[PDB]
Amino acid sequence: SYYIAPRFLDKLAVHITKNFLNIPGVRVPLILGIHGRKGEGKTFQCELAFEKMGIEVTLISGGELESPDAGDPARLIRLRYRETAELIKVRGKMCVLMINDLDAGAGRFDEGTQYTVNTQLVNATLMNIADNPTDVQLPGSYDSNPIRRVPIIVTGNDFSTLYAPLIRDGRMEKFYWEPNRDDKVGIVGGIFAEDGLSQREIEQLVDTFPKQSIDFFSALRSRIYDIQIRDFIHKVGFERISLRVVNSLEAPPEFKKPDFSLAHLIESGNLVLG
Amino acid sequence: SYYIAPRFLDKLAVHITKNFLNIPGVRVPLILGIHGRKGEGKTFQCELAFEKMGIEVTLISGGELESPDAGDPARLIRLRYRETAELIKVRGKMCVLMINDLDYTVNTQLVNATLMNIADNPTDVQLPGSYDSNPIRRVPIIVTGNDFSTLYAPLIRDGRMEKFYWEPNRDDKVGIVGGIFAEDGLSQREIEQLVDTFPKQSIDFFSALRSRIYDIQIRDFIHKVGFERISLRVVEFKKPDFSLAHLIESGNLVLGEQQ
Amino acid sequence: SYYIAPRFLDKLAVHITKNFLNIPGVRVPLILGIHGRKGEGKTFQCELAFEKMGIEVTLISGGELESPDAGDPARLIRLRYRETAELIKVRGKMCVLMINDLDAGAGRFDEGTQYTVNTQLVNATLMNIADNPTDVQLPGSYDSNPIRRVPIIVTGNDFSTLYAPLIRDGRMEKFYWEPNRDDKVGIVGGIFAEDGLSQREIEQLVDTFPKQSIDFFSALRSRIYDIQIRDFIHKVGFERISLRVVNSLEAPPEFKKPDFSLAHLIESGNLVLG
Amino acid sequence: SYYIAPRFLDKLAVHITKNFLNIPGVRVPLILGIHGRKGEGKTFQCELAFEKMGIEVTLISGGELESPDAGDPARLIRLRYRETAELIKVRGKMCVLMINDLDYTVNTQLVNATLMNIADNPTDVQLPGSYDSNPIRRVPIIVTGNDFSTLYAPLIRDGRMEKFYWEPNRDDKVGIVGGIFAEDGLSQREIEQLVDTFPKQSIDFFSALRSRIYDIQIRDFIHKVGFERISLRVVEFKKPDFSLAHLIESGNLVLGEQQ
Amino acid sequence: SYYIAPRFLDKLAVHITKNFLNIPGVRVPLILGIHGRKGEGKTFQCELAFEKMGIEVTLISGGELESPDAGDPARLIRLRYRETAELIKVRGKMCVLMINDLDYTVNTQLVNATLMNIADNPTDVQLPGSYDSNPIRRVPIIVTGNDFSTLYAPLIRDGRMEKFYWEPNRDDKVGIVGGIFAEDGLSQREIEQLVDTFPKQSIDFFSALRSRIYDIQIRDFIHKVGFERISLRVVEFKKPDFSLAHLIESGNLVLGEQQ
Amino acid sequence: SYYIAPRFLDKLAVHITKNFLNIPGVRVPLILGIHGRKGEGKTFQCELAFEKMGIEVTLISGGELESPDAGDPARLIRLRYRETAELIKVRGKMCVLMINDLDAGAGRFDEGTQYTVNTQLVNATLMNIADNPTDVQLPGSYDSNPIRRVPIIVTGNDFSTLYAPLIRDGRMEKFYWEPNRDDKVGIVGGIFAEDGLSQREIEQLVDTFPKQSIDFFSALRSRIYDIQIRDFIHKVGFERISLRVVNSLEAPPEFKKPDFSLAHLIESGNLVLG
Ligand SMILES: Nc1ncnc2c1ncn2[C@@H]1O[C@H](COP(=O)(O)OP(=O)(O)O)[C@@H](O)[C@H]1O
Ligand SMILES: Nc1ncnc2c1ncn2[C@@H]1O[C@H](COP(=O)(O)OP(=O)(O)O)[C@@H](O)[C@H]1O
Ligand SMILES: Nc1ncnc2c1ncn2[C@@H]1O[C@H](COP(=O)(O)OP(=O)(O)O)[C@@H](O)[C@H]1O
Ligand SMILES: [Cl-]
Ligand SMILES: [Cl-]
Ligand SMILES: [Cl-]
Ligand SMILES: [Cl-]
Ligand SMILES: [Cl-]
Ligand SMILES: [Cl-]
Ligand SMILES: [Cl-]
Ligand SMILES: [Cl-]
Ligand SMILES: [Cl-]
Repeated sequence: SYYIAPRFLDKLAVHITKNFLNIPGVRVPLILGIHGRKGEGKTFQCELAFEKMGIEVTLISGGELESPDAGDPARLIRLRYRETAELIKVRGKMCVLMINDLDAGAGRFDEGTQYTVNTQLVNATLMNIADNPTDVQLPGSYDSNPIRRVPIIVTGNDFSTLYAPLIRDGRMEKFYWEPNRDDKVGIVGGIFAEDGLSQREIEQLVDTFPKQSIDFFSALRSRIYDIQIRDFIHKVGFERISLRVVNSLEAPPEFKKPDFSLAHLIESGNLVLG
Repeated sequence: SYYIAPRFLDKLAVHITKNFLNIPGVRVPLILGIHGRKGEGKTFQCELAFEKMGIEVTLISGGELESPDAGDPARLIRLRYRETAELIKVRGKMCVLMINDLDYTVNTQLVNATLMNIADNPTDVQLPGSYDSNPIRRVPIIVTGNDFSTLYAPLIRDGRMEKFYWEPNRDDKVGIVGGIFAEDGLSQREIEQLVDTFPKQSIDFFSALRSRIYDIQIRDFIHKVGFERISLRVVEFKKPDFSLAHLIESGNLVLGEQQ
Repeated sequence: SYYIAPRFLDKLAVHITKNFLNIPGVRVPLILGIHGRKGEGKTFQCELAFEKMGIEVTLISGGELESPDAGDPARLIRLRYRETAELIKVRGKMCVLMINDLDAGAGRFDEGTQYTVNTQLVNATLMNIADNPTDVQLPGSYDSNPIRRVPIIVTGNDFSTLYAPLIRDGRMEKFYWEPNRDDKVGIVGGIFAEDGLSQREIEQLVDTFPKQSIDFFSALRSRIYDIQIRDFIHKVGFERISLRVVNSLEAPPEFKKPDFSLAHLIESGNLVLG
Repeated sequence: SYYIAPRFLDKLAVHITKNFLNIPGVRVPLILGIHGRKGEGKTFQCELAFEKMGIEVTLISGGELESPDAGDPARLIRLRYRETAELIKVRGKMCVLMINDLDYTVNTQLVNATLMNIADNPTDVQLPGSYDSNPIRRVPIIVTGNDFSTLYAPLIRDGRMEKFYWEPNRDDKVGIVGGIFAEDGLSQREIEQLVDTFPKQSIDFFSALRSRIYDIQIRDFIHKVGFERISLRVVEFKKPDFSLAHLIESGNLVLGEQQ
Repeated sequence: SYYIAPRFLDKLAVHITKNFLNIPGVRVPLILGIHGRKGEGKTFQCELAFEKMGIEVTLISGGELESPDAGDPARLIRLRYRETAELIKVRGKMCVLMINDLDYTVNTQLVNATLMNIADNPTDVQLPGSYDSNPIRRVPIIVTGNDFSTLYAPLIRDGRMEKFYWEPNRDDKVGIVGGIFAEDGLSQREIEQLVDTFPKQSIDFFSALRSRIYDIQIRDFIHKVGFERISLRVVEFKKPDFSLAHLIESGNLVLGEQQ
Repeated sequence: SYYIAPRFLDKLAVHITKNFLNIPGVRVPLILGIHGRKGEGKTFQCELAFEKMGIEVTLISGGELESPDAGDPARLIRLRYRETAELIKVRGKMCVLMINDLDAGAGRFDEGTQYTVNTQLVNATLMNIADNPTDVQLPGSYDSNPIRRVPIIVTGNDFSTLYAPLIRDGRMEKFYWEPNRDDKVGIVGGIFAEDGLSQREIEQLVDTFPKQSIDFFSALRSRIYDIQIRDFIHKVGFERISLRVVNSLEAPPEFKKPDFSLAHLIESGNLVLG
C-alpha cells in the first residue's frame, strides 16, 4: 500500500550496493547524507528500501549521540560500526549503519538546553572511519584484524559545512530529498489507494496543496474517522470509555473505512490551513 | 451542577481516545490546541470532561513555563510527559498532560520547540542529556491559550497538532450560566434573559456577576455601620436579592467600570 | 484634604470585611491583587483606607522578598501571617497582611542584577496559605493550633500568569486601578483643595492633561514654591544656607501658600511635558 | 576668579535646598537633569556652586557607568547614594550625589532603571541582595548629559526629575569668558568683543583658545631653534601677546581646523 | 592529470610570493579572498597550485569556525597562524594559512575581526591573553567563500586584502573538464562538445556527471538482479559506456532533477 | 620621501616641548590622546616626528596591556614611566612614553574573547601619574626620590568617557586626526613622489577618492608591481620559486619601478572599490 519513490530507492540501493562492489576507476563514498525538511518520509522511505532489499540495519539515534549517557559518541559510532561489520561476515548479507536525525535539537527544534550533539566530534569520527573503513578500532585498541567495509546512511534536516571536506574528497555524498509533483502523486496515491479516488483526483489533491508535505495529506485522511470515534464514545458512555480502550479485556473496537470525496478532502484541507 | 458544552466534550474526548486507539493506516495528532477569548471556560470545561471520563490529568501552568524562575521549561515539560506516560502503565487508565494559558518570547520558542519534538516521537521522549532505550506510552497533550503562535503552523499542517477554536454560542451560555446560578432559584427564562441581556460578554463576566451580588450586600452593610466602626462590629447573613432585575442592575454597573 | 476614591475604598473594605464574615453560598478570596501603573496612588489609597477603618497593617516590602537577608521568603511570609493573626486575637480588631511592590525590579525597573524576587516561591506560598488560611505552619513545624484567617493585599504593576490558578479557584481577586475622569476630578480636586479653584477649573485641568498620572498633578503644584525658596536662599546667603536648613538650631523656614491660576498651571504643565 | 551664572546658581541651589526642606503637602523631585551642548560648563558651574555653598559632593563619572569594566552600574550608584546619605547624618551638612556626562545602551537602561527606583523611594535605597530596615537620608541627585533618553520621560512627568536646559546667553558668556581671561589684563569691552566675535561657540572653545596662545609661542620657539636641535636646547619665558587681535587671529585659525 | 587554470595559478602565486618579497616602498595585502559560485574549483585549484609550488598549507575549514562546538574561532585562527609562522622559520619554505568556505553571524564578525587585526600587524600575532615580544614571520592568508561580507570592505580599501572573483570561462572549463575525463578516452572535440552542451553549469556538475555514469551501470545491474535478491548476489565489472552521447544523456537527466 | 603633516608635527612637538618647559600661567597636560580612524598614519606620523626631533621612545603595546602576562598593567605603566624618566636624566635628551592602540579589541575589532584591556585601571593609573608626574612609585614602594616628568602619548580609535576628568582638569588633551584635503595632497604626494606625477594629477587623484584613507592610496601604488612579480615567477618556474625567495642564498630579485599614469591609477582605484 505504501509507495516507494523509485529515485529514492535507486539512490539508496546504488549507494549500498556500490559499497559492496570493488569497482576501480572511481572512488565510492562510504557515507550517504540524506537531507530535506520534516514530514517528507526521509526515514520512512529508507525503511521501505531496507525491507525491500532485506537489509539489516544498525541504528543510532541523534538523541543518543546528544546524551552523555552514550559516553563518547566517537566510541559509540565505532562500536556500532564494528558491530555491523561482523554481521556482514556472519549473516553473509548486506548490512548498514544508520545515524538518524544527526541534528537533533538544532534550529527551530532548539530547546535551549546545555546538551547538544557534538557535531564536530561526530564529523571527525566519520572522517577517520571513511579514510580507512577496514581499520576501525575503538579509542585505545590497536591490535585488531581488518574488518568489513560498512556503508553509512545519515539523515538530517541539513548538514554542516564541517562535512564539506568529506564531500570534497568523495567520502560522502549529499542527497537532497524534496518530493516533486511526480513523487507526490505516487506517495499521496498510495495513501488514498483504497479510497476509490481516480488518478486525476489524486493529481487534483496534490495540485490543490502544492506547498504541503507528505504528512499533511496522511493527516488529511486520518481526521475522517472522528465521527465514528465520537459515536463509539457515546455508545460506551463517557463514564466507561477509559476502561474500554486502555484495558485489553474485550476486543479492540472495529471501525469501518468511510466513503469520502475529493471535494470533502479539499474542504478539510483548507480548514486545516485556514 | 456545572454544565459542559456537548461539542466541547466531544472534541476533547475524541482527541484523547483517538490517541489511545491504534488504528492502522491512521496517524493521530498528539496535541489539541484549544484557543479563543480569555475566560470562556477552556480550562474549566477541560476539567469537567476529565472528571466525567475519570481521567487523571498532569497540569502545567503557563506561568510556570514563562517565568525565568522556572529555569528550564523544556526539562519541566519532558519530566511531566514521562511522568504521565508512567501513570498509564501503572494505573492502566487514560492519562493526559495539559498546559494552561500558553499565550517570555524566548521561552515561547523553547516550549514550541519542545512540543514539536515530542509530537514527532511521542514514544521516544528523553530528558535533556539522558537516553533510555525503553519506549514509553503515548500521552495526549491538551494546550490552552488565547491564540497560538505562527510557530505552531508546522505542527498543524503536518497533523501533529489539532486546533479547536472555542467561542460559546447562545445555547452554550444558557447551559453554562444556568449551572453558575443553579442554586439561586432562577428559572430557564430568567437564565435566557440574563444571557440575552449581555450577549457579548465572556463566561467569566457571569461568574463574576454572581460574586458581585454578595459584595454589594457587604458594601451596603459597611455603609450602614460606617467605615469608622466596621472593625469592631465584625470582630450580611441573609440570602441576597439575586432577582433577575438585581443581576442586570449589577451587570450594567460592571460594564460601566470594567477593565 | 486627601480624596479617597469611593470605589477604591469599597473594593478594599469589602474584601477585608468579607474575610471576617462567614457567608455560605460563595467562596471568599483571601488575596486581593491591586495592579496598575505607577503614580496613581495604589499604595496611598490603601493607607487612607486602613486609616479610615482603623486597620493595623503588617507590611512586607518587595525589596524584602528580593533579598536573601530575608532568608526564605516562604518562611517570612508565613511568619508575618501568623504575626498578623495573633494581633486579631489580641487586639480584637481587623488586621491585614500586605505585600507591596510584589514585582520589585521587573521590566522597566530591571537593574540587571543577580537578585530578583523568587516569584514562583512567593506564588507557591500564597497558594498553600490560601488553601488553608487557618493552618499556616512554618516549614518544619507541625504541632500548632488553628489560627485566625488573615486577609492579604498584594500590590504590583501587574501579576504573573503564575497567579491564574489562584484566581481561577477564587483564592485571589485582581483589581485593576486606573483612575477614571471622575476619580481624577476627585483626587486632583483634593490636591488643589485650598487653592481656590472652582469645580470647572479642576475639570479643565484634568481635561487638559488626560493621559497623565496623579503624580503629574501634585508635582505641578509643588514647583510653584520655587520662587520663595530662591529668595529665601538669597536672604540667608549661599555661604550659610547649608547650616540654616540642615542644622535644626533655629526654627524651620515658614513659607506662605502662593496664589496661582488655572492658566498658570496649564502653562507649567506644557513646559514639563515639552 | 571664575564666574558662576546667576540663573545656574539659583536653579541648582533651589533644587538641593528644596530636597532638604520638608514642606508638607509639597512633593519634590530628587533628580536635577542638566542638559545642553557639550562643554558649556554644566560640570564646571556645578562645582563652582558646591564650593560656594560648601556642599560636599559624591561624584560618579559617566564613563564609570558605561564601561563594561565597571561590571555593575546599579550597584555602584546605590553604593554612592547610601554613602552620601551617611555623610549627611555624620557631617550634618548638605551633601549631593552627581553623575557626569550621562549621555552602553544596555547600561543606559540599567542606570535609568536605578535612578527611577531610587527616585521612587529616596529613603529606602538598599544594595542589590541586601535589606536594611533603617531609613536613610534623602540625597538630591544632579545629573549632567547632552540630552536625556526618552526613558527619563516618566520621571519628568511624575515630578521625580526636573530637567534644566543649559544654553549660556551673551551675558553668561561675558561673565564666564571674563573669568577665563581674568588675569590676562583684558578690559570689559575687549571681553565683550571676543564673545561677539565668536557668538556660536561653546565655553570650551574659549578656554581652549587661551591655551592655544601659549602653544603658539612654543610652536614658534621650536621653529626658530629647529626640530633638529630642540631636544638639546630644552634639556618661551615671556608673557604671550594676549592682545584682543592675537586671540581673534588664533580663534579663526581654530575654526578653520576644528574637529 | 588535473588542470590548473593559468590565471588562477598566477593570481595565487603572485599573492603568496609578494608576501615573502620585502620590496621597500611597497605594502602588500596579507589576505587573498577568492570568491565566486560554489563548486567552481576554488579549493581544488588552490591545492593544485600548492602542490605545484611545493607549498605546505595549514587548512582551516569554514564549518570549524561556524559551529558553536568550536568554541573560540579567534583563538583557533591565531593558533594556526602562529603555527604556520613557525614552519617558515623551521622548514625555510613558503607556507600558507587557508580558510575554506567562509560564507554563525556572531562568528562571522569574530572571524572578520580576527583577520582584520592579523592583517594590521602580521608580525605581531598573539593568542588572546598572551604576549610575546618575539616577532613572528608574516604568513599569507588565502580565504575562499561564495561572497565576502561588507564587513571585509575596510580590508579591501586599505589594501590589507585582495579580492579575486573566480568564474571559469570556456577555455578554463575545457582544461578542467578535460582533466576530469582524462582517463576515459575522450578526444578534444568530445570534451569541447561536453562543455558546450552544458555552458551554464559548475565544474562540480561535471565531476558529478562522471560519477553518475558508474551509478547508472550499478542501477541497471540492480534492476536486472532485482531488489529482492541483490544482497545475496553481491555478498558492474566492465568499463561503462562513457561515450559523449551517454554523458549528455545523463547530464540532461540530472538537470531535470538537480537540487 | 615621506611627508609629515606640519600640523601633526607641530601638535606633537609642542606637546612634548611644553612638558619640558616650566611656563607659569597655564597648566601643561602630561598626556596627548591622538584618536581617529585606521589607515591615516597616526602612529606613522608620530614615528616620523620622533625621528625628526631625535626623541627616544618607550613603547607599550595595547596588546601588552590586554595580556595578564603583563601582570598588573598599572604596574607596567609605572615601570615604563620610571624607565623613561631615568633616560632623561642619563641621556640628557627628550624622552617619551607612548601607549599604542589603547583600545585593542574594542568595537569592529572585537574577537569576543575573555581578555580585554582593563581600561578603567589604565585610566585610573594615568590619572594618578598625571596628578603627580614627579612622584610615580610602583604599588607597594614608598621611599623613592623625585623623578623627571615624562610626557605621555596615547593613540587609539577613540577615547572613553572615562578620560573626561583628565581632559576637564587639563591633565590630558585630545587630538583628533583626520587628514584634510591639504594633508592628503601632501601625504599622497610623498607616496607618488618618484612617479613623475604633477601637482594637479596628485590633486585629481585625491579628489577622485575623497572618502578613502591614506592606506588606500599606498595600496593603489603597490599593486602595479604584480606583472613583474608574475613574470619573475615564470622565469624561475613554479617548481623552484619557494627556494629562490625564502632561501637567502642568491641575491634578492631586483625590480624596476614601473611607469604609470593618473588614468591607470584611477582605473585601478575604481576596480578596488567596485
Ligand atoms: N463550565 C463552567 N461552569 C461554571 N463556571 C464556569 C465554567 N466555565 C467557566 N466558568 C467561569 O469562568 C472561569 C474563567 O474561565 P476559564 O476556564 O479560566 O477560561 P480560559 O481558560 O478560557 O481563560 C471558570 O473558572 C469560571 O469561574
Ligand atoms: N565657569 C567656567 N569658568 C572657567 N572655565 C569654564 C567654566 N565653565 C566651563 N569652562 C571651560 O570649559 C570646560 C568644559 O566644560 P564642562 O564643564 O565640562 O561642560 P559640560 O559638562 O557641559 O561638557 C570647563 O572645564 C572649562 O575648561
Ligand atoms: N581542478 C579540478 N580538477 C578536477 N576536478 C575539479 C577541479 N576543480 C573542481 N573539481 C570538481 O569539483 C570540486 C568542487 O569544487 P571546489 O574546489 O570545492 O569549489 P569551491 O571551493 O569553489 O566550492 C572539486 O573537488 C572537484 O570534485
Ligand atoms: Cl575518532
Ligand atoms: Cl499549499
Ligand atoms: Cl454584552
Ligand atoms: Cl511554602
Ligand atoms: Cl496628557
Ligand atoms: Cl561663532
Ligand atoms: Cl548549462
Ligand atoms: Cl594605579
Ligand atoms: Cl571615495
